[PDB]
Amino acid sequence: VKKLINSQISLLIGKGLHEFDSLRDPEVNDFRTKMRQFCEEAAAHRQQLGWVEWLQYSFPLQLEPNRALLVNVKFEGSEESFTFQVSTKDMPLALMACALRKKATVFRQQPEEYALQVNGRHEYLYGNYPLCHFQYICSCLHSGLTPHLTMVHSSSILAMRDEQSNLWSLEQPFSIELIEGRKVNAMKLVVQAGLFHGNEMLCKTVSSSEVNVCSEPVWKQRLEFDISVCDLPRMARLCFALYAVVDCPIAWANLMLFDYKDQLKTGERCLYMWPSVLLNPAGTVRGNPNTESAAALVIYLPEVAPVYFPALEKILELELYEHEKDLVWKMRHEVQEHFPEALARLLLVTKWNKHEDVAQMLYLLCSWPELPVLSALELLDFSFPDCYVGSFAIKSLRKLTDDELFQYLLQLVQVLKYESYLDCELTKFLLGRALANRKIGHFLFWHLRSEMHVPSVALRFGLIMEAYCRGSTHHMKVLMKQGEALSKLKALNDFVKVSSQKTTKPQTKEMMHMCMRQETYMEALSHLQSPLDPSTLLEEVCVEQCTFMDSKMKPLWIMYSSEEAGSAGNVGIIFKNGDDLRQDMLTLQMIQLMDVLWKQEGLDLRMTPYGCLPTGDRTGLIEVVLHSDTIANIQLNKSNMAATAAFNKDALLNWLKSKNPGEALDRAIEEFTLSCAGYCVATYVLGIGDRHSDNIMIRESGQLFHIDFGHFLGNFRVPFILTYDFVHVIQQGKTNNSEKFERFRGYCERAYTILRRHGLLFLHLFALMRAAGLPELSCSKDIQYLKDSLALGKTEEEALKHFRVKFNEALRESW
Ligand SMILES: Cc1ccccc1-n1c(Cn2nc(C#CCO)c3c(N)ncnc32)nc2cccc(C)c2c1=O
Repeated sequence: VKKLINSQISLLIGKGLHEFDSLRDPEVNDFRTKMRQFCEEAAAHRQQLGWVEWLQYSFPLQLEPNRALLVNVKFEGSEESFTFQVSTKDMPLALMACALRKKATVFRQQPEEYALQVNGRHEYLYGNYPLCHFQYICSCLHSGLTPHLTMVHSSSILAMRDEQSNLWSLEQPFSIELIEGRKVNAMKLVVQAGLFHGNEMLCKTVSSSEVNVCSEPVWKQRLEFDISVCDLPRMARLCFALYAVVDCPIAWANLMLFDYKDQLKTGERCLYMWPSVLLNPAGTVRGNPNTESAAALVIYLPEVAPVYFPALEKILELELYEHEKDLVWKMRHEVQEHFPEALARLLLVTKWNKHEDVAQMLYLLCSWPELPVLSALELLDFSFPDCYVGSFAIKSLRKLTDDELFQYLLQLVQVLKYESYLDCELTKFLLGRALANRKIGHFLFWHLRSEMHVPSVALRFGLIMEAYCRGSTHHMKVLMKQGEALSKLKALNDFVKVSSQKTTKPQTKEMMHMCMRQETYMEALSHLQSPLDPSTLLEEVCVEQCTFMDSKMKPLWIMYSSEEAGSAGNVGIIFKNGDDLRQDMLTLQMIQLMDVLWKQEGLDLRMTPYGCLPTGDRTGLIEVVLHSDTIANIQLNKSNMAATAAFNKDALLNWLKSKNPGEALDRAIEEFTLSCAGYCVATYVLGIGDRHSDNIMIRESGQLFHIDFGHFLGNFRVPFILTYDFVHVIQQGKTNNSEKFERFRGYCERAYTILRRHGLLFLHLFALMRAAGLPELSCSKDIQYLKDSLALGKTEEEALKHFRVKFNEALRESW
C-alpha cells in the first residue's frame, strides 16, 4: 500500500520518485527524510483536532475585510427547509437556535453542536461573527439572493475528519583553478568569475585569459580572489560566466563555496552550465539537469587543511553616501535600541566581506526585537542572503494571519528560488502553514505543481510537493482528481485546435461534446473541487453548455451545475493552453489586494476579483464571470435588441437599462461608476496598457472589469484613461452632469490615496516577484514604474496635485 501512495505522488507531482534516488545525493536524501518526518507529525496533530478545529483546518472561514434578511435553512438528513427572517447582525448561533426551534415544532421535539454549510460548497458559517461579515451572506445581500444553508451536526463533521486519516585561521586570498570546458560556439572565449553575497560583490571579478573559440577548452590556471578565505560569509556564492569575443554570452553557472553542512567546498567540481539570454548572482546555485547537452566547467576548490563555518556561540562571542553609511554602522546599537525598524538599512551597510563586522552585525541581529510583517516581507528580498537574517524574517512572519499568508503566497513561493539550500526555514514555514490550513495547502501545491516543467526548480518544487503529500494522503487524492481533470481538458483542447482548423465552429462544438460525452471524460471532468477555489465544487459538467473561443489559443469554456447547490452551483471555468498565465495571475492578485486595502478603509469599489490560476506548462484556468459581456460586443449595437440606439454612445447605457428596469437602473449606474474608478486607478497605478473595448467587460449589475492582461508596468509611461462611453454612463446619459462626474473623480481620488499609503507593501511585494522571471518584471526600471505611479516620493498634498493633472489630462483626451 505504501507503493500505491508512492506512485500516486509521482503521478501527482509530475516527477517520478525514482529520480530522487537516482541522484544519490545526501542533501536531497536529508531534505526528504526530515521533511517527511515533519509533515507526518503535522498530519498526526491534525487527526486529533477537535471538530470546530477541523472545520478551521478544512474549511477556513471566509470573511469580509440592523437589517432583515431571508435565509433558507435545512438539516442534512431531510429535504424539508424553513425560510427564517433574521437580522444581518445576528451570529450564526442565533440562526441555529431557530432552525432547532422549528425542527422541534414540526418533528415533535443544542445549537453549539452545529455548523452551517453553504449549500453545494465547501464552506461553513461559524464563529463569533455577525452574518453580514461572512462573505457569502454579504455577497447574497448585494445580489438580493436568499442565503441557503444546511445545519450540519458535529458527529457529521467528525465523520469527515475520520475519513481523511493517513574558521578564522585561514587568511590567504581565496582562489580556484579553472581547469576546462565542453561546449558550443563561433572569436575567442573567456570565463568571468565573481564572488557575490546577494547582489553586492565581495571584491572584483577576476576574469580569464582569452582562448580560441574551440569546443573542449582547457585552462589549468589559478584564479585568485581579492578576499581572505577566513572572510567569506556563510552564504558566499561563487559565480561564473562563459562568453566569446574578438561581447557575446553562452553560459552561466553558480555555486555556494560552503555546502549545506557548513563545510567549505573542496576540491574539484564539474559545473553543468545554463544557457544565456554577463554575471548572474541571482541565478540558481544547482547545476543544469540536462547533463548530456550542457556546457561543463570543471574547477578546483582547494583543501585549506575539513573546514566548517563557526557555530553561532563562537560568532556571539566575537540610497546613501559613503560617510552616511559609516554613521549608521557606528550608531548600530542605537539603531537597535531606538529604530529597530531600520534593520534592512543597517544590514545593507554592514561589510559582508569582513568577518568581524559580520560577527558584530549578527550579535545585534540575535537580540533584535521582532518586526512588523511589512518589514519582514522586505527582509526576504535577495539583498538579504544571510540565513540568520532569513531565520529572523520567518520568525517575524510567523504572526501572519492565514488571510494575509494567502494574500502573499505567490510571492513567498517565488522567493524559494533564491534559497541556497533545499532544507530551509521558508520551506518548513510554508509546509507547516500549508499542513495546518487546507486552503493554503491547495494553493501552495498548485504554485509548485505549475512550475514543474521548469528545470531550475523541478527538483526543489518536486521535493516539497512530495513532503506535503506525506503529510496529507486524503488531500493528495483530492488533488489527483484535479490533475486528471486538467489532463482531460488538455486532451480536449488539442482536439479542438486540430479540428477547428478544418471545420466550422458549429461542427467542432458538436465534436467537442461527443468527445466530452465519453464515460472517461464525464468521470474525469466531474465531481471535483475547483483548482481556482477549493470551496467551489465542480459537480456535473453541462456538456450542452460548453464551447470554445474560436480564436487564437482556442480556450475552452466549461460550465457545471449542482442540484444541491442550485443557482450558486452554476459556475464555469475557462481552460487556456498555449499562453503564459503568470502575468495575468499576478495582475489579478494585485487588483484583489487593492480591493482588500480599499475595503479596509470602508471604500467598496465593487471590484470583480475572479480566480486566475496557472496549473502547468502554459496552462491554467480562469474563473468564469457569468452574466457579463464585452463593451465591444455591446458596442456592436445590433438591431432587434433592447439596447438598439439612435446613437452608438447610447448602446452601453441602453444595455444597462435593459438589464435593469425601473428603480434598479440607478444602482447599476452606481456599481458601474464605483468599479469604473477602481479599474481606472488599478490599471493606471499598475501601468496596464492596451485596454480597449474587447478586453473590458460589464456584468449585468453594471459592474465593469478587465480581462486579457499581458502588458504591465508600462511594457507596451501609461496615461490615466477615461473612455467617453464610460464618462457617458457615469453621467446618467447626460452631456453634462458634473455632480455625478465629480463624485467619480472623488472615488478615483480616495482609491489612489489609499494605495499610496500601502505603497511600500506593493514595492516589497514586487521586489519578491522579481524571482519569477516574468519578462515584464526584470529590473529596477520596472519597480520604478510603481514608485512613479504611486508618486511615493512626494507628499500627499503633492501627489494628489500630480494625480489631478493626469486625471484632467485624461478628461481632455476623452473626445
Ligand atoms: C463570455 C464572453 C463574452 C464576450 C466576449 C468573450 C467572452 N469569452 C471570454 C471573455 N472572458 N475572458 C475572461 C478572462 C480572463 C483572463 O484574462 C473571462 C472571465 N473570467 N469570465 C467570463 N468571461 C471572460 N473568454 C472565453 C474563454 C474561453 C472560451 C470562450 C467561448 C470565451 C468567451 O466567449
